Amino acid sequence: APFLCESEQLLIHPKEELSRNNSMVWIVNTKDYKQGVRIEKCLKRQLGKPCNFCDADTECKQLFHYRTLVAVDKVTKKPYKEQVLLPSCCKC
Amino acid sequence: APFLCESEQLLIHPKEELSRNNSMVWIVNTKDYKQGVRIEKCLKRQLGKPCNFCDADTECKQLFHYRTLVAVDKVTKKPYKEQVLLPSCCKCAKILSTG
Amino acid sequence: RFTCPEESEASNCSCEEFPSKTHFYCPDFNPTLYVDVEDRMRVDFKCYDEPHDFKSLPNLAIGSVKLLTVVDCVLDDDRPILESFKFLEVADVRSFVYNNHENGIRYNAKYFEGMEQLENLTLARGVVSIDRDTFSGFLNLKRLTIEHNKLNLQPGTFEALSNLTYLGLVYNGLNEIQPGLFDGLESLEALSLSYNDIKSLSAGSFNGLSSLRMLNLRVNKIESFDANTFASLKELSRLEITLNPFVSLPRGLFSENKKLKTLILTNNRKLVTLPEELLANLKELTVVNLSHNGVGNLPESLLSGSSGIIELNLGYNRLNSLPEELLSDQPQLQVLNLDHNQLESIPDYFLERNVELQTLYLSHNRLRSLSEKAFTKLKNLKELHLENNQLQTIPQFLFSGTPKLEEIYMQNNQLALHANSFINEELSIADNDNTPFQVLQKLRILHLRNNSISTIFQDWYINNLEMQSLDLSFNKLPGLSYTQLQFQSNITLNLSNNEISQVLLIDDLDLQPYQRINVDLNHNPLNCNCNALKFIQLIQSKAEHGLQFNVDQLRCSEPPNLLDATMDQLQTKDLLCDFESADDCPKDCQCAMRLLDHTVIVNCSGRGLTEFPDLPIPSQLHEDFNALEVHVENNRLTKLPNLTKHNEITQLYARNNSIQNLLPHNIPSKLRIIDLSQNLLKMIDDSTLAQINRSSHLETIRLSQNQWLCDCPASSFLIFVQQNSRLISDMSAIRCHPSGKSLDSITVNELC
Amino acid sequence: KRFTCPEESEASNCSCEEFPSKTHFYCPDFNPTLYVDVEDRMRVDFKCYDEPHDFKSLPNLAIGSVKLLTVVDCVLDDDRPILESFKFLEVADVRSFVYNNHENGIRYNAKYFEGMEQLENLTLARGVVSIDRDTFSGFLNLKRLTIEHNKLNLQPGTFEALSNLTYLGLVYNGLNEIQPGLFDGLESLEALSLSYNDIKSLSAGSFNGLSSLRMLNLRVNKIESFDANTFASLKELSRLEITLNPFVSLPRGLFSENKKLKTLILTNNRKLVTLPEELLANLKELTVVNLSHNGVGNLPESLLSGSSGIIELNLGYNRLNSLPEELLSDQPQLQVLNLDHNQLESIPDYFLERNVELQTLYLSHNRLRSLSEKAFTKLKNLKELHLENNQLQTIPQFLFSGTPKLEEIYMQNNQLALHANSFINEELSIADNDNTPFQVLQKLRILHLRNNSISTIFQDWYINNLEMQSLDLSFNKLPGLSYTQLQFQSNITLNLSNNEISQVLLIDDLDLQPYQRINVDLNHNPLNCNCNALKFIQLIQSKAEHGLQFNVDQLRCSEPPNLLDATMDQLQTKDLLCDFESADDCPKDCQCAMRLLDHTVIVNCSGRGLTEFPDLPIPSQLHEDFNALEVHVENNRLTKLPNLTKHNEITQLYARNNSIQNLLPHNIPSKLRIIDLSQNLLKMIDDSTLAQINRSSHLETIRLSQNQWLCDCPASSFLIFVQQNSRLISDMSAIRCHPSGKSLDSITVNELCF
Ligand SMILES: *[C@@H]1O[C@H](CO)[C@@H](O[C@@H]2O[C@H](CO)[C@@H](O[C@@H]3O[C@H](CO)[C@@H](O)[C@H](O)[C@@H]3O)[C@H](O)[C@H]2NC(C)=O)[C@H](O)[C@H]1NC(C)=O
Ligand SMILES: *[C@@H]1O[C@H](CO)[C@@H](O[C@@H]2O[C@H](CO)[C@@H](O[C@@H]3O[C@H](CO)[C@@H](O)[C@H](O)[C@@H]3O)[C@H](O)[C@H]2NC(C)=O)[C@H](O)[C@H]1NC(C)=O
Ligand SMILES: *[C@@H]1O[C@H](CO)[C@@H](O[C@@H]2O[C@H](CO)[C@@H](O[C@@H]3O[C@H](CO)[C@@H](O)[C@H](O)[C@@H]3O)[C@H](O)[C@H]2NC(C)=O)[C@H](O)[C@H]1NC(C)=O
Ligand SMILES: *[C@@H]1O[C@H](CO)[C@@H](O[C@@H]2O[C@H](CO)[C@@H](O[C@@H]3O[C@H](CO)[C@@H](O)[C@H](O)[C@@H]3O)[C@H](O)[C@H]2NC(C)=O)[C@H](O)[C@H]1NC(C)=O
Ligand SMILES: *[C@@H]1O[C@H](CO)[C@@H](O[C@@H]2O[C@H](CO)[C@@H](O[C@@H]3O[C@H](CO)[C@@H](O)[C@H](O)[C@@H]3O)[C@H](O)[C@H]2NC(C)=O)[C@H](O)[C@H]1NC(C)=O
Ligand SMILES: *[C@@H]1O[C@H](CO)[C@@H](O[C@@H]2O[C@H](CO)[C@@H](O)[C@H](O)[C@H]2NC(C)=O)[C@H](O)[C@H]1NC(C)=O
Ligand SMILES: *[C@@H]1O[C@H](CO)[C@@H](O[C@@H]2O[C@H](CO)[C@@H](O)[C@H](O)[C@H]2NC(C)=O)[C@H](O)[C@H]1NC(C)=O
Ligand SMILES: *[C@@H]1O[C@H](CO)[C@@H](O)[C@H](O)[C@H]1NC(C)=O
Ligand SMILES: *[C@@H]1O[C@H](CO)[C@@H](O)[C@H](O)[C@H]1NC(C)=O
Ligand SMILES: *[C@@H]1O[C@H](CO)[C@@H](O)[C@H](O)[C@H]1NC(C)=O
Repeated sequence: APFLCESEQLLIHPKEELSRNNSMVWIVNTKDYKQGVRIEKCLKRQLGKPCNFCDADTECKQLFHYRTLVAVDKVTKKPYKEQVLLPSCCKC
Repeated sequence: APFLCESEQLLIHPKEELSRNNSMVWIVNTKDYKQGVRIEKCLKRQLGKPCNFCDADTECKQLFHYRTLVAVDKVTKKPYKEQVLLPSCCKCAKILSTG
Repeated sequence: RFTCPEESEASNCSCEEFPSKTHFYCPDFNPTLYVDVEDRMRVDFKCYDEPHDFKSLPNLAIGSVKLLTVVDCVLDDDRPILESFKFLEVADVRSFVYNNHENGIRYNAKYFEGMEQLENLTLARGVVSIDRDTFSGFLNLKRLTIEHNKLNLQPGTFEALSNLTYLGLVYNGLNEIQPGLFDGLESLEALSLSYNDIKSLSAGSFNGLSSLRMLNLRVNKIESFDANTFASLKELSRLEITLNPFVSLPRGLFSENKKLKTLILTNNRKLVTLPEELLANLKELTVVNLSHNGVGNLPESLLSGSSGIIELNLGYNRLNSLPEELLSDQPQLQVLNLDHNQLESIPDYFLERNVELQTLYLSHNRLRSLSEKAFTKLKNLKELHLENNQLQTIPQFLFSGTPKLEEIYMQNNQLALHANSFINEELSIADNDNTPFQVLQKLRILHLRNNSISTIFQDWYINNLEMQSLDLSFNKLPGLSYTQLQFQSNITLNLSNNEISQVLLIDDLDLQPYQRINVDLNHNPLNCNCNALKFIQLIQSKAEHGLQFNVDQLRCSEPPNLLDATMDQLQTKDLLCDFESADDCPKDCQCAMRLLDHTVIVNCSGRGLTEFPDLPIPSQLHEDFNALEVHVENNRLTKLPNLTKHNEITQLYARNNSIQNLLPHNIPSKLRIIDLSQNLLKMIDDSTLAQINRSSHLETIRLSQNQWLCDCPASSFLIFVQQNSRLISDMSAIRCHPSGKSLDSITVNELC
Repeated sequence: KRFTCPEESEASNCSCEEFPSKTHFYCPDFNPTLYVDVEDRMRVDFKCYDEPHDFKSLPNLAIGSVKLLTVVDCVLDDDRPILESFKFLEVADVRSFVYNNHENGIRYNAKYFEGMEQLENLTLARGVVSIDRDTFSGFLNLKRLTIEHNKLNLQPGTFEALSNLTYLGLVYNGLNEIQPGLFDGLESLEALSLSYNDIKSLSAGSFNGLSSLRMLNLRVNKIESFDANTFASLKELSRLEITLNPFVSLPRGLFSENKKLKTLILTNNRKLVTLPEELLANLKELTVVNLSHNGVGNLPESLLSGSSGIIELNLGYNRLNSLPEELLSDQPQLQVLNLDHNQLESIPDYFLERNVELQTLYLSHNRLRSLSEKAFTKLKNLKELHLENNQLQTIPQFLFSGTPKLEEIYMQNNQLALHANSFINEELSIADNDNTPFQVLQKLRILHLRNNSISTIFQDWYINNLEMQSLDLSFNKLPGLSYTQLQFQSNITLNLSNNEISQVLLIDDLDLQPYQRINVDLNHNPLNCNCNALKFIQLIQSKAEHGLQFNVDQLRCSEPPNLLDATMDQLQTKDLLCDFESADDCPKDCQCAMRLLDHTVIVNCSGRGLTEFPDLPIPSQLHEDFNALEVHVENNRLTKLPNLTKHNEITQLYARNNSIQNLLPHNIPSKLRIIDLSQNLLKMIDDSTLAQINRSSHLETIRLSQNQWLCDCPASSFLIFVQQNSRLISDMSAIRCHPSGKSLDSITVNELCF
């Protein structure tokens, strides 16, 4: 890991998470692994872990990103099955 | 607070060709707006290699993110699968000197 | 030193103006011979007269210096070169050059008395009938060259001088060979026999060459060989074969040598087949080229046992199919090229055997398609050349195992490629077209100037941030939009001669700072006006932007009025089009309803009947602009309808017609252009003066073809037209019915 | 050859995902916990991000013999072979192994790797507990070994089991101090680096087998002192790099034996203000070295000896004070030097000239005030100089004698007066060019003279140097643009920002060179656009084509009163009136504003001093440079006018604020056309007016105002005729008959007079 902070790379198939307050669109009929995203998770207590080889005021932080959609899956109410508001890379 | 490897994020407009809406009528009505897609890249000084005020690392690299957008194979003909990438984030990674 | 000889009674001299050199006009007693001399470069002279008479020359010996005479200046036969040296005596210079042009001499040992020790030797156009004698005194000899000559060689002629480092025999047209001609020479490692006609390679003809390293057969009409020829020469390093009309090699030809580094087999069309295991375990072999050789098909076992190959080149060769056992023995390879070859289907399980291959060229092959498994174990590619290879499609996971790529030269494509949708099912994802290009992160250069590109893919400006140069000329791209341009890099683009029918550019051009993008648009059937006005002003009167457009050879196509018209001379004021399909116009005329530059336009000049309603179907101006114009002219209306509720218009036209009065209700006050010209106006339109109003829009009444009644009643009409004559577009046409003359010329005293 | 998952359908979990990239695999399907990625027989990258993903239930996977294996924090068996633990994986002969754990530190022994010995690149991180020489003993032909972030301590004999290993490196290992022989058994150690380890101090006993060492790097190892021969114990080291370490001083002659050293780096050596003399002497060779950012106080007279010449030898940010001349003596050559941010008022010159060959040098951010001539005369090889941020106000007449072929110079934040006569001493000796050393500078690529007391601009430089493309000037003392400055025939870029520019003198510079893109910046330059700018105003007014490019929006003319803070867009070139406005003869109550474009002088008076204003001195043509004229009498009652029109050189009259009481066509000028004639009183007319009325000179516009008119027979017909030519009449109704008030057309005259 020639990078700054330890991180976790996961490929979870999320069940309920939305940019708005409603993930029910994705709580029904996602049982054939319709989607999978290589979500990166920072090391536990990222704030308590400033980057190695440095002592900057900015320690490792994890940001977010989105992915909307229009695709028609095998369920009725799927305005966009692609997940939005997803955590992003960890860096100082 | 500023962070190492300042990077520029962009909302790219989705496909506005709209199957060439000028196929049968040539009066545009595509003036609306859609959420687009957010992509961040580190072109600070065209990827200024020393990525931080803290220095101690003169190289930061943009990182894609592959997503397995399908395993359903709902076509009922084949196990259709697909991987899609995009430069989701950029980060600093130290190198190893010759010495 | 003696670069400028002195002038004296016995023999004067004249040193020409040269530092450390001199045009030796020293004799100067007659312009019979002119000499050119440097400190050590040359002493050759323009001996105009064939008889030199060096005795009648100042005979200025300066000792052994590397300068010599080679041109046109000869001596009589049976004479020691010292007699030729009469003008300048030397002490066995290691450099001797001479090029006999007029004739060819036996070059006798008796003739060669005065120069014996030598390193560099040159003979030219002669050396006929020379014994094994002249070589005796030429000790420590290293270099010998033969120009265009003609003589068969006696075997073992040069046995005295085994020290010759370099040999030159080219242009001699060497007829035949003998196993034993050169066996008295061991230090000879440089050798070339181009411009010769050696029929066959005599068994061990090159024997007795202990240290031979360079061999050059370049222009050598040879068709027959033998393994014994190269059996004894294991010390040979690099060999070259060129222009030899042999059909095939003997088996076991090359395994004898070991330190074979480079091999060249260029230009042997007769060469059609190769013996199996030709390159049997020669690790020294690094570069081998067989370009432009009519080789039929490659035998599988050819390169087993050798892995040091770095460059493998086949050139324009007739090879058809490749056994998989050609990369097996060569884990390390740098460059591979198979160009202009009838090969049509690369075996899939081929390239796994190497990792470090860097380039590839399959130009003008017949590659119907490519398998995904080809690129499993390749992480060094920087180029790729598939120009006109009969491709049809690209496997989606073609570049999965090739991320190190930098440039693709797909180029001219005597073939087709559906570049519309890799994945467009109901299950498809609109994030990015799943083209194999997403993997190629560091890709920078790509060309498809001939392929059947359906359209542009998004990922190029998304997943390929290193894109620099791209061409799509002579392709099949229908349209273009700004959303297909967000590349954020200085990229030149060539889309000319593509079927670009229309383009859509937003007026608010957003660019990354210093984003110099240049696009070539010429010979594209471009529809105009429609959604192009923003683009039109973007290109026409383009002041300064990061976007540049090679549009010199472009012309409007769709608008018949603007047929083939240059865009630069064209302007949006000329541009209008209609694609809303509304039935608003009465259809009894031209009945425009188009949007002429953000302005609804109506042109009912199509033979409008008299008293035809001006606006039988006014536009609601929905989703558009209320600026409206009406054109009903050239139409006989001796009386207009002159009745129309206030309608959002700014422009009216009525010519080749007439009027008798006007209604204030008929005329909205948002009007700017009212024609009322070319139409008779005899009667005094008194109500108009009542309806004369300071309208909001810039009134431009061109009241013309009027023949009023110049008199006291409503004579204030002159005051009306004179108080604001700027509004009055024309006053001369006002020429009263009794006296037809401009009203301005008629005063009140004339009126009353 | 190819690899496939045996039974992907055996369990609902443990789903297989095969691509040409890698046979991706993970046991939990929708939310994987274990992860496995093998590409092809070369690299098996996998992880177990959580303990419950137990390898005990993991299905056997026919892993081929790969050359690289990576394990990321996966659960590890206890005192058992790694391969035995991973019986479900069948990698036969792996060549390199990696391990990194976010938790579960483990004591290390041989039994963990008894099956894994044919390996070259072993590396552990974050979990090393104890070595005890057990594991490392049973290895053979190891290529690289690395430990990282483990906070561990070692016995000296631990590594001595394996004598030979190409490379070893320890980072964040948290060693208190090096044991005297910690890596004693080293024979093949080409390079070792201990970057992050707060070592207490160094002992020579820790250094053994030094022959193999070629490189050594230190980053943050918080040491304070060193043994007298710990580094002198060897010479085979080629590169040495120590940084960021709290050592206050060094033993002298610590590297005399180490004569085979090539490269040394000592940067940000905090708490280090002084160095021992002769320490770097006898250094028979050295490729490069930098000692910057160390704040070294003072140096020995010649620290280095024995080396034929080094390249960098930089000491920037070391805030040096005194520079002995005796250094550089051992170095006949050196490429580049930097001494920025050093308390240097003036270099002793002979130290500098000691070397002849030289590339770019930097002396900026220093307290440099004086510059001796004899510092560069023999400096034949030289590149750009970085000397700005120095208290410099004078320079030698010709100091670039060694290197006339200098390319760039950056004199900023200095106080170089550089007046024209400041250089030029013998006025008649030199005429075109002052004795600026620019004559020596036959070329100068880029010059940075912004922020300096630039009193004078020198056009001779364009002749002194002919290779000049980007000139940097700001905060300069130039009063205005200089004549004949565009004459360089090259794409010079220039800046005039925050420079006291008031007038543009470029009409004498008006000359266009083919294929030239000249550039100037116009920022915070107090332009007085009143006079001598109209030609420039129009030149910049829609400059369709010009070799010179401007930055006008950054400028705004302010000096003229009305043209205050007026950028060009605000500015209208037609209102530019020359500032002097002083014919020295115009009335005090009056003003004379000559218009350059109109060739006229605005004769505008003031004060309404008297009704009978005498005629202005029209014959004064402003030194014959303005023949045409314009009379614009402002705020004045008028009764006196030029009888017989002694001044025909005017076509404009104002009559503003006039109290008129008379009229005479002879009094009315003929060539006068544009006459406002406000505040009128005429109730009559003389028929000779039309005879005088002839608009040949210009449009005879008239605007009768406040006018009492008596409409009667002679004047009515006259008004009819004039209305026939009413194109020169401001308003017909302006007649407005004082008794009645009506229109000329409405009235008939027969009833009035019959
Ligand atoms: C006979 O001809 C051979 C032709 O190769 C001469 O060998 C080479 O001659 C050159 C100059 O004549 C020698 O100088 C070389 O010049 C090149 C070009 O400037 C330079 O790059 C080399 O570093 C070298 O200075 C060269 O040393 C020599 N030998 C080689 C190339 O192996 C030979 O000198 C000629 N002898 C006589 C007696 O004429
Ligand atoms: C693409 O083409 C553009 C032309 O529009 C090239 O412009 C160059 O852009 C860079 C930064 O993007 C400029 O560097 C900086 O410029 C500013 C102002 O000029 C200066 O103050 C900075 O110190 C720095 O030098 C560069 O000057 C500019 N060059 C021009 C306008 O001639 C750009 O190089 C091309 N390539 C890319 C990757 O954008
Ligand atoms: C175990 O460690 C050794 C070093 O002790 C590794 O050998 C080195 O491997 C790297 C990359 O794997 C090589 O880097 C490449 O070198 C070529 C040489 O020209 C260069 O062109 C490339 O740009 C790249 O830098 C390096 O050369 C190589 N060492 C030597 C002496 O060749 C070895 O790879 C490690 N084991 C594994 C499995 O990686
Ligand atoms: C340290 O020694 C070398 C590298 O310096 C590594 O290779 C080992 O070299 C020794 C010779 O000093 C070999 O011992 C003998 O080698 C010959 C020929 O290889 C063999 O026929 C004998 O039976 C005997 O083994 C040793 O085998 C060889 N081992 C390997 C794995 O190459 C050595 O691995 C380094 N490390 C150690 C712990 O020796
Ligand atoms: C020629 O000289 C006369 C002096 O008689 C100048 O007249 C002066 O013009 C200025 C123009 O700024 C007047 O100031 C402004 O006047 C307007 C008038 O309504 C007022 O609204 C503003 O608030 C401001 O006060 C000034 O009053 C006026 N003074 C007189 C005595 O006439 C005239 O401007 C000169 N011509 C030039 C400079 O071209
Ligand atoms: C080839 O070169 C060798 C030397 O490289 C020549 O041998 C030398 O001959 C001279 C002749 O008198 C002797 O003085 C030397 O002692 C000899 N040296 C060696 C090493 O043998 C040999 O004569 C040359 N052959 C020729 C010119 O045919
Ligand atoms: C551009 O592409 C076209 C077709 O895609 C090429 O035209 C012909 O293509 C067929 C394909 O089977 C060939 O058999 C013909 O020989 C081609 N004709 C010619 C004249 O080449 C055309 O060659 C391509 N042009 C370029 C410059 O690549
Ligand atoms: C110019 O140099 C002076 C010298 O002290 C400095 O104070 C100033 O900040 C510099 N910059 C400007 C814009 O004056
Ligand atoms: C200077 O700019 C002009 C265009 O303004 C260009 O033609 C010329 O080539 C440039 N100068 C050089 C040396 O390139
Ligand atoms: C001249 O005097 C009149 C009379 O009051 C006044 O209305 C007018 O404004 C004055 N003109 C000027 C320029 O002051």
